[PDB]
Amino acid sequence: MKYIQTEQQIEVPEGVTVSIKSRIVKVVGPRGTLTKNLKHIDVTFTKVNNQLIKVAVHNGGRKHVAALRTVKSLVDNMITGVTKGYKYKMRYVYAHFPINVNIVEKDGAKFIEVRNFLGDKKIRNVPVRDGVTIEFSTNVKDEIVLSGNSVEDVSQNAADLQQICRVRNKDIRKFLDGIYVSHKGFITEDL
Amino acid sequence: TDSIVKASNWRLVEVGRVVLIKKGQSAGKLAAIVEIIDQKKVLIDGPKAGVPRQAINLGQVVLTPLTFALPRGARTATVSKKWAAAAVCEKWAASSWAKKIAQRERRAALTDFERFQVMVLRKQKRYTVKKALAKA
Amino acid sequence: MAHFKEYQVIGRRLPTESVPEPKLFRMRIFASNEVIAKSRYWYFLQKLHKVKKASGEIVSINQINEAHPTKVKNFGVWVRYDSRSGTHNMYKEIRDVSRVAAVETLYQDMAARHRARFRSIHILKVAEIEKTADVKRQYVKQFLTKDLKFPLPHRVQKSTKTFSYKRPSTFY
Amino acid sequence: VEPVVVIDGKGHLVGRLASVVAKQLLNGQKIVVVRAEELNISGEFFRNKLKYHDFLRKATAFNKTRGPFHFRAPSRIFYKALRGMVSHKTARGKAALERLKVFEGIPPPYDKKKRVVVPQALRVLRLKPGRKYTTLGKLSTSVGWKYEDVVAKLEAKRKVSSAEYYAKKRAFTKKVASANATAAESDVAKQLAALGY
Amino acid sequence: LRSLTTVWAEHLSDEVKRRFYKNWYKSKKKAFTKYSAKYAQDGAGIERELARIKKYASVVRVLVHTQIRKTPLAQKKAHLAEIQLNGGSISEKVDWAREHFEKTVAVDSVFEQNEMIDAIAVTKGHGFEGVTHRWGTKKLPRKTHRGLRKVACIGAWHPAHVMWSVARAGQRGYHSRTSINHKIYRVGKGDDE
RNA sequence: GGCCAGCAUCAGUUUUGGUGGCAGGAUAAAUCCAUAGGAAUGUAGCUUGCCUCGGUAAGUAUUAUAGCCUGUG
RNA sequence: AGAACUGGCGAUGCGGGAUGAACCGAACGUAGAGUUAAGGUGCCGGAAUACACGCUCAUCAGACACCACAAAAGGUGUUAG
RNA sequence: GCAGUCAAGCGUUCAUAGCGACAUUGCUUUUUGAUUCUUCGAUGUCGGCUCUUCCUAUCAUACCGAAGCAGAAUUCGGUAA
RNA sequence: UUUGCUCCACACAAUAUAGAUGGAUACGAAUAAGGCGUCCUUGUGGCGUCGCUGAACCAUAGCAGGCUAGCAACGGUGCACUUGGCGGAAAGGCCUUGGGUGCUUGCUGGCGAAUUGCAAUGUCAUUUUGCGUGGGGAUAAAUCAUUUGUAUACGACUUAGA
Ligand SMILES: [Mg+2]
Ligand SMILES: [Mg+2]
Ligand SMILES: [Mg+2]
Ligand SMILES: [Mg+2]
Ligand SMILES: [Mg+2]
Ligand SMILES: [Mg+2]
Ligand SMILES: [Mg+2]
Ligand SMILES: [Mg+2]
Ligand SMILES: [Mg+2]
Ligand SMILES: [Mg+2]
Ligand SMILES: [Mg+2]
Ligand SMILES: [Mg+2]
Ligand SMILES: [Mg+2]
Ligand SMILES: [Mg+2]
Ligand SMILES: [Mg+2]
Ligand SMILES: [Mg+2]
Ligand SMILES: [Mg+2]
Ligand SMILES: [Mg+2]
Ligand SMILES: [Mg+2]
Ligand SMILES: [Mg+2]
Ligand SMILES: [Mg+2]
Ligand SMILES: [Mg+2]
Ligand SMILES: [Mg+2]
Ligand SMILES: [Mg+2]
Ligand SMILES: [Mg+2]
Ligand SMILES: [Mg+2]
Ligand SMILES: [Mg+2]
Ligand SMILES: [Mg+2]
Ligand SMILES: [Mg+2]
Ligand SMILES: [Mg+2]
Ligand SMILES: [Mg+2]
Ligand SMILES: [Mg+2]
Ligand SMILES: [Mg+2]
Ligand SMILES: [Mg+2]
Ligand SMILES: [Mg+2]
Ligand SMILES: [Mg+2]
Ligand SMILES: [Mg+2]
Ligand SMILES: [Mg+2]
Ligand SMILES: [Mg+2]
Ligand SMILES: [Mg+2]
Ligand SMILES: [Mg+2]
Ligand SMILES: [Mg+2]
Ligand SMILES: [Mg+2]
Ligand SMILES: [Mg+2]
Ligand SMILES: [Mg+2]
Ligand SMILES: [Mg+2]
Ligand SMILES: [Mg+2]
Ligand SMILES: [Mg+2]
Ligand SMILES: [Mg+2]
Repeated sequence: MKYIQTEQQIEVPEGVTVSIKSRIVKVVGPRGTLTKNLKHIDVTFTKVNNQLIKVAVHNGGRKHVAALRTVKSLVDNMITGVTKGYKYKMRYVYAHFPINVNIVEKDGAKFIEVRNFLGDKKIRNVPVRDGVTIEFSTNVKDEIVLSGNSVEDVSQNAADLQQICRVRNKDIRKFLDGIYVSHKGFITEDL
Repeated sequence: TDSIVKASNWRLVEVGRVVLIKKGQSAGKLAAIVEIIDQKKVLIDGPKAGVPRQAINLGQVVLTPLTFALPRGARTATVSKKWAAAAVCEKWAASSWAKKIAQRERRAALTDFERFQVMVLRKQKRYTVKKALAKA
Repeated sequence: MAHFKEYQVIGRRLPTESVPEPKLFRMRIFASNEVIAKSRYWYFLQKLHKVKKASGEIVSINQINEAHPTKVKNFGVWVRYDSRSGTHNMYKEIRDVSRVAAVETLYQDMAARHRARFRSIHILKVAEIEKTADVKRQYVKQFLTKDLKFPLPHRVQKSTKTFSYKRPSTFY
Repeated sequence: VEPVVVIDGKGHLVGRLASVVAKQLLNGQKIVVVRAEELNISGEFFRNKLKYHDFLRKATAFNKTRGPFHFRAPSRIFYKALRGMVSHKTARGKAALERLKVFEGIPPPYDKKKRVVVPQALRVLRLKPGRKYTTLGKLSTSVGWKYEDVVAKLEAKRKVSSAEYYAKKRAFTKKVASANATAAESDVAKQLAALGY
Repeated sequence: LRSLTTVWAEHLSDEVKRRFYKNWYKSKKKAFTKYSAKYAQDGAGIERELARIKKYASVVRVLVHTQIRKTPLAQKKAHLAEIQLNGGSISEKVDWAREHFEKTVAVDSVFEQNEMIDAIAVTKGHGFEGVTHRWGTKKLPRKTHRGLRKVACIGAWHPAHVMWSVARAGQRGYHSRTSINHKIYRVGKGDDE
């Protein structure tokens, strides 16, 4: 029934300075900076003060309005990603063959290199994305940890690795083997 | 490092926004948006210009950056009082828009002779400017 | 069916020697002319009374102009309509400036949303909604909210020549 | 209006650009169309991708030579949309087509010549904002067109030169304005005002 | 891709010049005689052609020809042909080729031992051929009237046309082939028992 | 006066404009004026609570430092 | 495949339905000017890329009677009840 | 001939893993019928041989989801000619 | 083979024309955003301003535009020369230098125009070609036949021959 105006709020912290022309969004804070392109969406941004930004949609459909929030969402995560940052943890899972994970580099690469998945003589590889950084955890067994400013770039790099160890030709309820995302969070602690 | 969010600052449909009617008996006249009917229709009134109080489709009007104090749903007299009060007419008068419309109306009303003398003048201007444009 | 007028029609059953002065009934009838509106009158009457045009007479037909033609009003609207499968009662609310305007959009809205052609619709009641917050359907409440304003973003000028030399601007 | 009309294709709708081009031709108006690779088609990329493959499968069974021909290049796609709007087997038909010329990118003469637009085919004016659409270049490159990268390359290089040309012109028209301003307030200037100039 | 110049050596072996003719013996052999002039003037107009190549030119090929007289063949009339040049940089490429005008290039400078090369050549000819050997069609049975190196059904009724796919008697041989992966077991050397 | 035209005044047919006088109707309905009554998507003022010396908010408050609605004439 | 009443085709062109015996419109001497029917008016192609309100986005959308087919049953797609 | 909808049952238990009564909606035109429109001043029958191409309602091969999938084997489904 | 070819020049002659009749007047990019001006900290920056159509801009007066004088300017423009430079996407065009020369309706003058008879496109474009003249430049080949066999039904292919 075309909603005459619906808007959202994008809160801004004491560290960052988001800036937006056309619909190119630059969020810059303590942890670096990310930018993201919203042209595909038709919303209108409005500064109200260095801690508040409104985003709104005039005379819109359900599908339009529905994309309003996901823009508030997307831009939010740039702000938190540049303040706290993101840290996805995955823990290996195997009932006999010790999944063996390593980091390698051909032509200035950084690749997540997986060996012995269910024993596979095959050597699995997953590129490390730029933005994302990866510590094999001391003190926690078979834990891999991916971390960066972009939720979408760490989550995806996580999901690349988890998937590359899918199981074919077995009852995948009994063959639960894999590398699985085991915790999603922030980098800066206490929060 | 402040923040810098663009703007995109539209003219708005609102009580007391003046619009230039673009087709119809009225057309070329200004008038005021009184009440507001739906997303596509508004109630207008332009006493100072002759245009009858009426409903009209926004599509037939063009919004202008001009605005004044108008009680929502205020009747024709009230409309006229406020308007003259706000001096909207000479405001619009002084705008480029209106000065532009005025220009093409004059151009359009020229005698063949007047036209001929417009040329003699351009030749004349053209002479001393093309000169200017060559001494610095 | 067209652009409407609203008529009072008054018909009354040809008198009989034993019953002169029959009862006199009125209907407000929306139609684009009186030939139609009289026809509609007889339609509905034969749906209520023992009569047919044949045995009745019209006494008067009068057009009823909007009381306050340049005042904006929230209308409640009451329609019985026929669908492909069965028939249905319905309540719509229309905001415009005359009952005649409103009946014109209703008829469209019914055609558009429900594929109801004119034959298949009965207007049961059209009445002005006095106190707001008796306005029910939201697509109307939206337009009753204090100091209301809105932009018309993405402007489109109708070009009058086939070629333009600019490259346009949907600014506004 | 003019001996030749060069149309910058960028931001136009194939079938609407086609439709107006056809008529102009049939009325004697020579047309050249540029940047056909920046042309649009309503509808998501994929759709028109399938639409194209539909066209792909039709051929003369006994001899795929005599059968329908599948031109991949953006201009050639365009011609199809256009040619189909011309009784191209009349002589009158061939006649008109010949006043037409379509081009991916903007090659010499035309770059220095001015190009126009056709508002009633201009996507940004026609399509409901929100709807999905397609660029010719991506479509064509997806069905065999071999030359997207080169055109993009040559153009970026063209666009460099032209952006000089403009800055240079913009520079000159600042002076011209400056010259004009000193002539403001002259008798002759107030007079021309008085007559609408 | 389009060719935008050809710059030529000054002196041209008769062997190539022969390729530019259908009737050597009768002919006044005037080929390239004006072109060779372009060198006389300091260099002037050949430089700018080389120059031209360098400024533009996305690829560069060299025109080489064979020394058919060093070959038992009767055929006398050499084979001229363009070879793309893949070492570094456009500029160095035309520098290289300018250096090798008239100068002579060796096989061992293009192929090494055990290298995989491909061979591009026109197949041996056989002229008009029955459907049976041209397409490897089954022989028809012995009992058959009017011959049996044929194809019984040249097509179904509709589409009412013989089709491009079915086998027919035609030329066989004298075809171009690019066939690949031929390993070099010897790179021979003429001055060598 | 042979051929073919141009314009003027007319006639038949027709098409397309400008403009004048009238008749209906709720003797249009409205706007407008006057007058009575009213309300809120509540104007002034007043209260109260924060709030960078007032601006906001939420309360009263029916014309005040905006106005509107309804009937009657 | 077989009856009833009418209107038709057959015996009949002309405009429309791309096409077509029977549908729509309209029935024919030779012509001029006007107006229309059925049907149309982005381009093919004469004729508004007219006006107005909605609805609909389909990784096999839909697109005008006769007519050149689709059903039960489903959808937390969207719309109004 | 092939494919559905409802779900009483079947399947230790458990409607729908895999099946599915009573009903009921369809599709297909390699069944056979019904018709008799075209060919009776003639359109060469059955089958095989040969050879091409097309359809998909997929037997195999590629990649997938599901299982009353532990493994092996198999079954159901998808993208697929 | 009867002085043939080519480029520039003008001349006559033909032959045409899918349709001259002031000017195809060059950023790019975005459209829920931009152009321009200005400023600065040169940025997704500040400030001003514009759109709402090319209905514009430029050009436009003179026998289809004749013959002439002068002034004020030092500008504009046509032309052929000349300087330095840019353009390969189909560059085959663009820009800059310097003297020469024409015109200038920037302003002010002297003459001319009729009878083409009250309209009759009233002829001002550009295509290709042919033939002499003389201003530069240039002096081949292919085919048949003969011959090879890396080819071939015939043609064709591929060799060879002062
Ligand atoms: Mg499985
Ligand atoms: Mg298994
Ligand atoms: Mg009433
Ligand atoms: Mg060259
Ligand atoms: Mg043999
Ligand atoms: Mg064989
Ligand atoms: Mg063999
Ligand atoms: Mg065979
Ligand atoms: Mg026999
Ligand atoms: Mg005559
Ligand atoms: Mg008359
Ligand atoms: Mg009148
Ligand atoms: Mg007020
Ligand atoms: Mg009938
Ligand atoms: Mg008969
Ligand atoms: Mg008939
Ligand atoms: Mg017809
Ligand atoms: Mg049809
Ligand atoms: Mg057509
Ligand atoms: Mg037309
Ligand atoms: Mg029907
Ligand atoms: Mg249904
Ligand atoms: Mg539904
Ligand atoms: Mg049951
Ligand atoms: Mg169970
Ligand atoms: Mg049970
Ligand atoms: Mg069944
Ligand atoms: Mg069967
Ligand atoms: Mg039969
Ligand atoms: Mg027979
Ligand atoms: Mg026969
Ligand atoms: Mg026969
Ligand atoms: Mg036969
Ligand atoms: Mg097929
Ligand atoms: Mg299938
Ligand atoms: Mg179980
Ligand atoms: Mg699947
Ligand atoms: Mg196949
Ligand atoms: Mg296929
Ligand atoms: Mg012609
Ligand atoms: Mg601005
Ligand atoms: Mg600027
Ligand atoms: Mg700025
Ligand atoms: Mg301009
Ligand atoms: Mg002169
Ligand atoms: Mg004079
Ligand atoms: Mg060209
Ligand atoms: Mg000569
Ligand atoms: Mg032999």
